[PDB]
Amino acid sequence: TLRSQLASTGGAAMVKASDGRTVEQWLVQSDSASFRAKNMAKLAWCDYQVHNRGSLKCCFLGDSMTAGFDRTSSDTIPAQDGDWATRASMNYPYRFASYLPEQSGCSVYITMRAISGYTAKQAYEEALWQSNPNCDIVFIMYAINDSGGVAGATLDLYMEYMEKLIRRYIDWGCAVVVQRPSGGGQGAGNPAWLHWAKRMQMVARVYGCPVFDAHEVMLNRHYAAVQSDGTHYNSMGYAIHGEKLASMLMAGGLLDTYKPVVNETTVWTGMMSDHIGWCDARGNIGTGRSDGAYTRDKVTGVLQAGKATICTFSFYLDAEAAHIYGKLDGLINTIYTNGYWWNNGNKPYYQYAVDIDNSFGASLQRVNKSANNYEGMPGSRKFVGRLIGRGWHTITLFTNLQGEALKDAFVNSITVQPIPIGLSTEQMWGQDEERRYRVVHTRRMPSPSGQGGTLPVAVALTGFQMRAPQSFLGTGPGTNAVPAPYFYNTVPGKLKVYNEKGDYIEWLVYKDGSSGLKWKGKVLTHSFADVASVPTLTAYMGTAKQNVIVAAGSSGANQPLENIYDYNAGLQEQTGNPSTDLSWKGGIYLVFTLAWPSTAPTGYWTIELEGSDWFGNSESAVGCF
Amino acid sequence: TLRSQLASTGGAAMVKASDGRTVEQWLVQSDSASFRAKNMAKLAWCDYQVHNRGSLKCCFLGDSMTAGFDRTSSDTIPAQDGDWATRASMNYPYRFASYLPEQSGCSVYITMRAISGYTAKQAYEEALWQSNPNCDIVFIMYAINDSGGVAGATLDLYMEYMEKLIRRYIDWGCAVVVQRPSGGGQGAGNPAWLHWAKRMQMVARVYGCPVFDAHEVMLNRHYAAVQSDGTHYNSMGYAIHGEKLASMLMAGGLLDTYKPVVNETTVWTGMMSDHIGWCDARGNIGTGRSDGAYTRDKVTGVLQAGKATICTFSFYLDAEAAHIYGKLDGLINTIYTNGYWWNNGNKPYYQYAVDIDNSFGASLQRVNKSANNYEGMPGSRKFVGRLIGRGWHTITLFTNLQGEALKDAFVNSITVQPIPIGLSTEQMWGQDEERRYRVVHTRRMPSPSGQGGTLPVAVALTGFQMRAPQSFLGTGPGTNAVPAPYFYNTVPGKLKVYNEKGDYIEWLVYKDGSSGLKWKGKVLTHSFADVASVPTLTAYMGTAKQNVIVAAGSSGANQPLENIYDYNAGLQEQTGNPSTDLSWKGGIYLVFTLAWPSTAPTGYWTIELEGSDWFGNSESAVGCF
Amino acid sequence: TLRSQLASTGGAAMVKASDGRTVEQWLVQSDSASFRAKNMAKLAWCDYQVHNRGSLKCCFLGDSMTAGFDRTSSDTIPAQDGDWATRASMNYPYRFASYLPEQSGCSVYITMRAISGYTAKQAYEEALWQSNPNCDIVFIMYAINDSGGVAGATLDLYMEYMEKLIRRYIDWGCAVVVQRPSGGGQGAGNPAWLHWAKRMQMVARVYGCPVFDAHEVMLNRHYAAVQSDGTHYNSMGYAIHGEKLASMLMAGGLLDTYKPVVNETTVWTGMMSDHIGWCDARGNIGTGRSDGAYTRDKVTGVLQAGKATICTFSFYLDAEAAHIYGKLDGLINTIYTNGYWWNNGNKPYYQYAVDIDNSFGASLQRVNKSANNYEGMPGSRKFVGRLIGRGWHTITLFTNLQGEALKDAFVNSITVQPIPIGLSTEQMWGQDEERRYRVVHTRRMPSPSGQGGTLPVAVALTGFQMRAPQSFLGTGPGTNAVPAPYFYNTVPGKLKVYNEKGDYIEWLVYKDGSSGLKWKGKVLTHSFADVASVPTLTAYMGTAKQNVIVAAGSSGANQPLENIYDYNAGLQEQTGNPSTDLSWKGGIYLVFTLAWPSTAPTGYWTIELEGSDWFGNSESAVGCF
Repeated sequence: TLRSQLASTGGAAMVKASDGRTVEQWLVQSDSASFRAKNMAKLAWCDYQVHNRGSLKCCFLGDSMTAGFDRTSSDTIPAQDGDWATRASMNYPYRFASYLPEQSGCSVYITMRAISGYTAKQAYEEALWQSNPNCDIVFIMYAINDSGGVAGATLDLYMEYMEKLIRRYIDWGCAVVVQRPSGGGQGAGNPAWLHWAKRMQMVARVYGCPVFDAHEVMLNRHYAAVQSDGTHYNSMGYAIHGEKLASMLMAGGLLDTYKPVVNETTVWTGMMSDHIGWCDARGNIGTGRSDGAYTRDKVTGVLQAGKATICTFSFYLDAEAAHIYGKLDGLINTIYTNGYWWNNGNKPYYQYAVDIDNSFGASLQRVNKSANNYEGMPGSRKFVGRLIGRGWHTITLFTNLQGEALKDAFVNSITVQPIPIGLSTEQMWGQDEERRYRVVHTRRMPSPSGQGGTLPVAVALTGFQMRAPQSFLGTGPGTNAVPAPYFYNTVPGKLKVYNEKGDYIEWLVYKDGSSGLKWKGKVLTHSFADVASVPTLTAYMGTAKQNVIVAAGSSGANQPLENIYDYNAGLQEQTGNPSTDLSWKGGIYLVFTLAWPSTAPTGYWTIELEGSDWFGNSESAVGCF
Repeated sequence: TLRSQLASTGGAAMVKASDGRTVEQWLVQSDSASFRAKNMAKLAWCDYQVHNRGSLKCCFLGDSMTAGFDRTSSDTIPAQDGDWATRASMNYPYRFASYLPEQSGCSVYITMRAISGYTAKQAYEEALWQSNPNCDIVFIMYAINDSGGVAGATLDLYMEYMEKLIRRYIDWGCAVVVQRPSGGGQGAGNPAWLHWAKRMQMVARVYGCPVFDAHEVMLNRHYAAVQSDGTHYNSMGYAIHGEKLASMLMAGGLLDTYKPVVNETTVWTGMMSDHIGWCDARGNIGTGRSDGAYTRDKVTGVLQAGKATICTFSFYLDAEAAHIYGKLDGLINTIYTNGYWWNNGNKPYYQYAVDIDNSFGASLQRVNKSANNYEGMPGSRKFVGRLIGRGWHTITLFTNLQGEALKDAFVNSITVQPIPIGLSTEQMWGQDEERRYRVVHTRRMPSPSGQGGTLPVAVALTGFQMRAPQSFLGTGPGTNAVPAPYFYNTVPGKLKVYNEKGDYIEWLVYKDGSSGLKWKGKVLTHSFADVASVPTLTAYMGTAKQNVIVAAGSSGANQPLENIYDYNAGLQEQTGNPSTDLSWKGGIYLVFTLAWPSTAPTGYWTIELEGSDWFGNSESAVGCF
Repeated sequence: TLRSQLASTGGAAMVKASDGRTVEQWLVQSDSASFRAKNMAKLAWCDYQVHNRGSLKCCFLGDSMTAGFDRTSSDTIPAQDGDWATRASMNYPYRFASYLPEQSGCSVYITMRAISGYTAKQAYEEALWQSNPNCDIVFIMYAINDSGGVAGATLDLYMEYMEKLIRRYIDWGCAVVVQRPSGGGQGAGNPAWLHWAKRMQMVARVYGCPVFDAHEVMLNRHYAAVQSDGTHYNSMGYAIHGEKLASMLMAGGLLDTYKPVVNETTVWTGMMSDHIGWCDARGNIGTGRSDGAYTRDKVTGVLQAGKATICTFSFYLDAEAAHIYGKLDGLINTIYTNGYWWNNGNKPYYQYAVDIDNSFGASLQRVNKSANNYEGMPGSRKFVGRLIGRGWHTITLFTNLQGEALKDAFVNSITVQPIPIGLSTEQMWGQDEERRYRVVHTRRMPSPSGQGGTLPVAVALTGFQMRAPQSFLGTGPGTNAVPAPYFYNTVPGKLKVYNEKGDYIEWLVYKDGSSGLKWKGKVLTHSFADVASVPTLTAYMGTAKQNVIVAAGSSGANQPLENIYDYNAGLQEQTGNPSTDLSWKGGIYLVFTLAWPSTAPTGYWTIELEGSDWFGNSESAVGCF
C-alpha cells in the first residue's frame, strides 16, 4: 500500500516539492531551526537554574583538555571518568561543579564525556556516549586533536562531526555550549585548532550555541603557572578555566541578550541586568527597600547577620582591566580574582596564575589584595578592587560561611568600571605605583550657569564645601580607612582659588593632626603682594545632612509612595567615629573655611580642589584593604 | 482514499521520516524558524516605520503593569480598555503612543490587551483576544502574576504559554517584543518573576524577539517617585516606562544589528548608525551638505526657521552615565531626561523620578538643567547635558513647535560619551560640585616628533596658540556663555612653560577684564632668580582661520568634488560678538604672547596649559545653560 | 497513481497539516531556518579562510556603487565587468580583492555582478546572473536605485526582491553579506535608501546575514575627497569602502560572536579574540613562547628577519576614536589609517579622505603620521598611533616586503584603547595641540593600605622610584625617542611631596643635560621657611631589574612549567643606549634621590609625580614617530 509506504521510513522521500527536491531533503536542510529553538530554550532554562539556585546536569566534552590531562606535574591524580591519562588534581569540569553551586547555589552534576586524545569524530562514534545522558547542558571542546590529524581527522571531518555532536546533544535535550579550545602557549605557534574551532564556533552560532572563549582565559596569565606541558594545563589552569566557565554561566552568558560590561556598570542585588549577572547563592540576601541604603534605589543588599550569605556578580569584562567600586558596608569577604577561590597549594607557582598585565613594563608581579572589612567611612563608596584581563569575571561578596557574622553586611551597589590596565590599581596604594590622573573638583561662586544677560552680585569666598578627591581618602580595613588616628592615610591635595580679578591662591590641603577629620591649608602659591593678605584655610571632612525632597504622605497618604531623599541639608563635620558620625551616604565633603585677615574681598570665585584620582572614577572611593 | 487522507488534517501524521518520527512532528519541532523569520521581518518593518515617520499599530500585553494598574494614588482614572482596576492617569502604552509619534513622527495606534491580575495562560485563553488584532507590533509583559501562582500558574505553564503567545502573535503578523517585567522595589525581595521572565527572555530570543529591559528603567530612579504601591507604578513610572520603550524603538533596538553606546559615539542628522538611532519627527530637517557646517562631514542638521522641527537621537547607554556633546547652533529646545517630556504635575514627587545616581554620597538630588540656547560661541562644541542611568535614552532637539523660530538651528553632530556617573555634571557648574580631571594641553616647540637623528634648532618662545581647556570656557544661554561681559564665567587656568635647561614658569591665566576675550597671566611659580626675568604673559581667546586644503576644481572641475577645508590658516582674536566674530568651528584657542624683558631666550620649550575638564572630553565644550 | 502525484511537484500541496494549511505552505514559511543555517555555516567557513590564508571566491552585488560608478572625475577607467558606465580607476570590489589577500593572505577572486542603475528586482531577474557563480561569499548592496523608483521599484518590491536575492545566493552556497548602502553626502537629504536598506538589514538578519555599515565608512571623511558626484565615490572613496569591508572580514565581523572594541582591548599574535581579529598574512609570524617577550603572556610576535612578514589586527571600533598602543620592537612599517594602504595619487585631494574629526573646532586637518621604527626604549610600550572614526579598522604591522629586514621585529601586544576623538593625538606632539590630562603618579611611604589598627613607623624620604608619566617620555624613530642626546624630547614634570605634618615640596623635574637619562629637580613651591631646607632632587630614568618569582624546576622539573618573572628586583639606571641598557620591559621608572641638607626628616610621605598623559592611558607609551 502506498499508505504503508508513506507511513514508512522512506515516505518523506517519495513526496517531492515544487523545486524538484523531495520533502525529506527539504526537512533535512531546514532542521537547523528546530535545533536552534531547542538549544536556546534549554539555554534559557539553564540560565534560570543558574540564577535561581536550581540544579544543572552538565555533560562535559571533549578531549584531553576537558578530561584534565596532566602527565607531567606531580599534582596529578589517577585517571577517572572513562579517561586513560593521569588527570590533574582538579580539572575544569570538577572545578566548575564545585564553583558554580558555591557562587550561585545552582547544584551541578557532572557527566564526564572526556577522553584524552579524542576527536569530534571519535566522540560522535564513541560507544559509551551513544546513549542520551539526560543532562541539562553540555559543554563541548574539540579542536586540538582534530587539527593534529588524530584518527585521520581533517578540517571538513572535524567540522561535520562537531556539527553532528551539537545536533545530537540538542536532540538529547541538552543545552550545547561551545568552547573556544583552551591550552598551550597563549596562542603560540599560531595553532591550527584555534582557526578550526573558530569556524566551528560560527557553525555553532548557526544553532544558537553560546561560545565560551576559553582561549581568552589564559591570555593574561603566566604560562608557567597554568601549564603542565606545552598544551595541557595543570590543576590551577583547569581550575581557572572551570571558574571562568561558571562565571560565564552566572553572568547570563548563555543568553543571546547578554551584553558585556563595556563602560561603567552599576548594579545592585535583586535587579536584573543584561550586563552583570547577579546570583544569590543561598537565597538569604535581603533585597528589601530601606531608606538606610546608601543608594537612591534603596535596594539594601543585606547580607544578614548569623546567615552564611554569598553575593555573586558575574559578567564579561570587555576591557583589559576594570575597577570594582561598591557601596558596601560591613564584614564582606571579597574574592574576585581567579586563583583565590581555589588553590590547592600543591605547586608554589599556582599563586602566579592570576590575571596580570602582560606588559612587563606596565605592571610588576600582581600581588592580589582583597578587602574583607568595608565598614569604614560607612555609607561611602568603597574601592573593592580591580579585575585584570578580558573575559568573564565573578565578584564574590560573602560573609562568614559558618553563620558567625555578628552584624549585617550591605551590598547596596557594585560598580564595575572598565579601566585601562596600566591605570588600574590592586588597592589604594596597594601596588608599587599608581598611575593616577589629576582630577579637579571645581566650584564657581557665583556660578555663571543659568544666569543669562545679567551679572550676578559678587560674593565673598569665606566658606565652601567640596567633594573630597580620591587622593584625600584613606585606605584601611574598617575604621583604619579613616585617617582620624593616622593622618598619613590621606594624600595632601591642592586648593586653587581663582577670581575674575586675576587673584590666585594655591593652598596645600593636608590633614591637621590625628584628632578628628580636620584639614589645614598651607599657602603654596598666591598672586597677592603679601602672604599676610592670604586667608587662613581650614577644612574638615564631613558629610551632607539629609533633607526630605518629598515626604511620603504629601499628596494622599500612599502618594509619593516613598520618601524622596537628598543629602543637601547642610554639611556636618565627622570625627571618623562610626558610632557618633552620620552615615557617609551624603558624600565625603571637604568643607573649607577661609578666614580672611581683613574684610573678605567680594568677587567671582572659581575654586579648584585638586587631587589624584583613578581614571574615570565617578565618586571618590574609600579603600578597605 | 489515502489521497483524501493525505489531504486531510492528519495527513502529515501518516508520513514518517527516516528517524521514525512522523512528518508532522518534524514540522512541529522545526517551526521556530518560520516564527523567527516572520518576527524579524516584521521587526525590520516596524523599525523602518519608526525611522521614516510611518505608522505602527501596537498591541499592548500583558498584565496589570501593562494595564496601568493604580489603585493607591489620587492620580488615577477609571478603568478603561477592558481592564477592571482603576488606571493611572497615564499608563505606559498611552505614554508610548503619545511619545513615539512626538519624537519620531511614527503614528502609534493602541490595541490594549491588558487586564490587571492576568497571567500568560489567561491571556492565551482570553476570549476577547482570540481574534487577530491585525496590528503591527506587540509588546508582551507577563511575569508578575505568573510567579504569584495566579490561576494556578507555574513556571512550566508560564513559560509554555508565553511561548504560545509569542508564536500566536508572530503568526498573526505582529512583531513580538518581550519586556523584562517592570515594577516593584528596584529588585527588592529578589522577585521570582524576574527569573521567570529571564528564562522567558531566552526562549523569546529563540524567536528573535527583542527584549526590552523594563526592570532596568526604574533601577536609577526614586522608588517613591515612580511607584503607586509596592509593585505597580504611578502615572510617572508608567510614563517613564513607555518613554523608554519608545526610546528603544527609535534607537533601532528592534534590530539584531543594534549595538549599544559603549564608548564616545558621534552621530549627526541623516546618517545611519547602529549605535544611535536618529529620527526626523516631521521630515523638515535639512540634511544637506554645506561648508557652513562646523563638522568635516558638512552634513548640516538645519532645523529651519519657521518650521516646527524635532530632531531625535535614541540609543542604549551601556554606562551608568553619559555626557551629551553637540556641535549645535541656534535656539534648540533640548529634552533628554525622562520626566521632562511628560509630567502632569498631579503629584509633587513626580519631578524626582529622574534618572539619578543611586549613591547618596556621589550625587545630591538631581536638579535637571537643560539648555535651549546654543547660539553662543557659535561653531564651538556645546555641552548639551548628561544622561544618567543604563538603558535607552532619547535626545530630543526640537525648535518652536508652533513654527515661530526666527533663525535656523543647526544640529551638526551629537556626541554621546559614556562617562562615570560621579564624573558627570548636569551642566557646566550646574550641580553642587564637579569632579573634574586636570587636563594638560601640551605643546612642544620644537617638537621632537619626526626629527630623528638630528637636533632641531632651539626656538624662542614668544608666542603660541593652545586649545582652551574646558575650565577656560564659560556656561550660559547664547552669548551669555561668552565671558566677554562677565569675565567670571571662565575658570582661571595655569600655563606651565618648561624648557630643556630646567627653566620653569607657571602663570595663572585669568581673563583680563570684561572687554573682549583677553586673558592675562600672573606669575605663580618660576625657576628664575628674579621675577623680572619672567616674560609678561598675555593671551586672547580666538579661533583658527580657514585655509583651503584642496579647492574644488583643481583636478578637473568636478574633481576634488567638494572643498576640503582645514582651520589652520592662522589665529584671529575674537571679541565674543557673534555678529563680528568668525565662526568658532576652527576651535577655541588661547593664543598666548610672551613679552620677554630682555631678548627672548632660545630653547626647547614644553608648554602645558593646565585646566580642569570632564572625564574623557574630546573637545572643550561651551555650556549653554 | 496518487503515489506518482505525491512524488510529483505538487505532492506537498496535496498533504495538509493540522492547522488546515498544506505541508507545502508550512515548508515555504519555515525555510528561513535552512537559509540561516547555510548562511552562517558558509560565513564561518569564509571567516576561517580569511584568518587562515585561505581562498575566497567573492561575488559582488549590487548597483552602480558596487560597480564603481564614476562618470565625473578624470580618474576613471572604461566600463568593465558587465557594467555600462565608466568606472573609477579602483572600485571597492577590486580594492577589497587587492587588500584582503595583502593583509590576511586570503586570496580573493572577484565575480562582478554589478551594473550601474540596477535594482534588486533587476538583479534577481538579470539573465547573466541566473546561473550559480559557485563563489564562496556574496556582498550585496542595493538601495539607491530602488528608492529612486528605477524600473518601478517600490519599498515592498525592493524588500521582497532583496530577500529573494539573499535566499537565492544562500541556496547557491554563497555567504550573504548585506551592506548598508554607501555614497552621497554623509546622510545629506535624509536619503530614503538608508531607511529602505535598514528594513532590509533586519530582514537579512532574519537569515543571519552580517550587515556591513558602509554608510558609516564615509561619515568621518571629507565628502569632496571621497565623492565623484553627489552619490557615487571616486577611486579613493571606493577604495576606502573596499578596505573597510576587508577590515570587517579580518575582524571576524562575519561571525555572530564578534564583539566590537568598546573599551581598552589588548591582543597579541596567535591568540583568538572576539574583539580584534588577527591575521598572519604570510604565515611567517613566529608566535612562540619566549621569556624575551615584553609581556607576561610571553607570546613573542616575531616578525622574523629576512622574511616578508605582515601582521594584521582588524576590529570594529565602537568609539569616535582610539589610541593604538603596542609592545613593539624593531623596524615595523605601520599602516592603520585608510587612504594610506592605497592612494593612486591621480587626484590631489585623495590624501584628505582620511578619517578626521568632523568637528572643525576640535581638530585641524589630519596630517597622518605613522611610525616605522619602534626600536627605541626597547621593551617599553609604544604609541603606535590613533584611529579616528567609528567602524572597522585594520592595523597593519609589516616588515620589509622584499625580505630585507636585518633584525627581528616583535609584536608582543597591540592595545586598542577607544579614546574621545578630541583627546586623541596622531603621534606624541604630532599634531597642533594635545588635549592631555594631568595624571598623578602617587606613592605612599609608608602606605596605609593593609596595616589596620596599627600606626607604621615613620620613614625618611631619601629615595624612591616612580613610573614615568607619559609627558616624561620622548617621541622619535628608534633611539631618537630616547631624550639622551636631545633632552628637549621630554616634557618637564612636577614632583609633589606631601607628608602628614603639612610639609609640601614641589619640584620641577626636568632632564639634566644631554648625557644619559638623568633628571634634576628645581624647587618650585615648598612649605618650608627656608629654601635651603628643601632636599636636592636628582632622578634617573631606569627600568626595574628582573627577579624570578617561581623558577622552572622547583616542584619537579616540569613543574612550574615555565618561569614566572617579575620586574621588581631593583631599579637600574639606563643610559639610553640599547646596546648596553637592559630591556625596558620592566617599566620606565624615574628613580628619585632626595639629598636632604640636614638629617632626613621622618614622616608619612605622599609622593605625587605629576605629568600629562593621554585620556585613559594604562601605561606610559614611548612615541616612535
